[PDB]
Amino acid sequence: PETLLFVSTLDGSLHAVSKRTGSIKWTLKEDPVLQVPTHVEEPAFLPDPNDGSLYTLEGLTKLPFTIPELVCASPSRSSDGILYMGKKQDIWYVIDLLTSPSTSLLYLGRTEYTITMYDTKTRELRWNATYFDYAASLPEDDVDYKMSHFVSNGDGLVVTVDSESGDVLWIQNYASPVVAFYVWQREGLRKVMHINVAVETLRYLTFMSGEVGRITKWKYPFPKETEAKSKLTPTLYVGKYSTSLYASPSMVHEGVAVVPRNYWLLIGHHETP
Amino acid sequence: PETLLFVSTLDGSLHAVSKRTGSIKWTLKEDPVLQVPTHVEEPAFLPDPNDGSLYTLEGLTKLPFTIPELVCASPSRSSDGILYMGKKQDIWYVIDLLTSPSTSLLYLGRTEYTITMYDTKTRELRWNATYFDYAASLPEDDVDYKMSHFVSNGDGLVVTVDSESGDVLWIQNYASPVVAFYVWQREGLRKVMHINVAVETLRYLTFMSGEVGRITKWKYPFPKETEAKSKLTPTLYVGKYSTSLYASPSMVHEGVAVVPRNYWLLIGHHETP
Repeated sequence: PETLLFVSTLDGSLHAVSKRTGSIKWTLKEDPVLQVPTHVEEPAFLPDPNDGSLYTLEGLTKLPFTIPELVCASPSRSSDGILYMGKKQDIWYVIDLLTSPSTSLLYLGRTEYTITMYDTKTRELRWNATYFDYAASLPEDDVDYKMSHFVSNGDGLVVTVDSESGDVLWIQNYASPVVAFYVWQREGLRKVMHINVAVETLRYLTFMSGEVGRITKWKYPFPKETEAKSKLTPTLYVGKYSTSLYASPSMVHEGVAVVPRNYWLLIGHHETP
Repeated sequence: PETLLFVSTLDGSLHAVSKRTGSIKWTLKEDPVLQVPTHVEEPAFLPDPNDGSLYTLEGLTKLPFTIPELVCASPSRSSDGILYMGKKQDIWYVIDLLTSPSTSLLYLGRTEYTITMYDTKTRELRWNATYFDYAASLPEDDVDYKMSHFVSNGDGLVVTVDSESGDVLWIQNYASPVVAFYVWQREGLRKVMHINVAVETLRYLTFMSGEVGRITKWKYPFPKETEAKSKLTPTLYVGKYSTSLYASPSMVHEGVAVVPRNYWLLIGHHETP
């Protein structure tokens, strides 16, 4: 279990992946990360599955509070008539690493954050969302770890990469876009920081990495965390998932549009607020 | 509504009391403040309705975290196998001050904190409790306010008292022991700090206050917040409510025992940890 690596996706598919191989050992399919039906009626707030932040489209920008932070603080009342009301259930899961059942198993706990906004001025609720998240510790810059992660936004492509050199460990494709990584630490989950990159850009990198790997025939090269950050332009990616609009940070390469109900128009990359 | 005063009790009876009179204008009966059935099985943690703190009886002492703080932080896992799992629903209530119904009404919001502990070593849950609380702002030392409050622990007796002089404004009796006071501020609730005193002691004060009021025939005198604090000894009161044990701070006068399943023995006042 210390060898395995947990991977969380937008459709609620937690995959237990062997870090070295990059393939899936077993998977847990449960409730999906972001479910926002109020955006169907009026889209105003834009959640972020990576941690739980919220953005507002009045133009696109980031808010000071996450959905979890807004749920715990709630109930409250705004200057505007709208009042906030949250709910935060805690579910746990236990399944044998092989699968009074078998002992020394793995106990995983997650959350159901659920925020709701009702405008006092109006006669109807003005927003609503349901955000899940796995309970795990904070990321630290551990020297024991020798990997890093690049994940496409809007597509389930993962590129695992040696921490120091950047040489590709494994590129893999999961059904739904990945949102978070967790490795087993202190008999529990510890979140692993990753780097969101544009799917177009990420695919573009993966091909050239194979091209340089073929021509040189020495090592398939992939950039380090800092190199991409300096080289690639930042962008705020907007996406959709089953009639639910979300936002996230992202990196684009040259030749990609980035902005400074028509769902699709707002979808894509925007300039970092 | 700015004239009225909200009063919360252990049986979930929020009373809207006129501050000057001290009598009840209307009441809202809902779910009670503290419901702890796990203490029935094993009593370990002792909640406090005044704000939500927890005490442990291994001897009697206070914990660093409240039930709300423990609910929001949860889920988690302790060094001992036991894992924590919380739930925090947010309910609101609107009733006309007279009672698309009548406008300019009062919207009151409360919470259902619900914490649970299950020992991994054991095969059964080790604790469980459900604590309510009304959503309201913090108390400030406002000069506009000219009152203070003494409440008995384990009995529903309230002694309202002029802030400066200490002269009794009104002594009143409510069915269930009061837990919190809220006054309408900024079109919302603002918590009002009160002073918990032993019922025996409080009754003792109320009689002598009437005695000095009769003999002198000038003013029924009651002590100020500081005088009682200096004069009266502190004690940690333990009580019960429908097979649920709780604890709270309290003040005792001379001639009252204070300690340095037999439910009843632990009930009463103990030395401040």
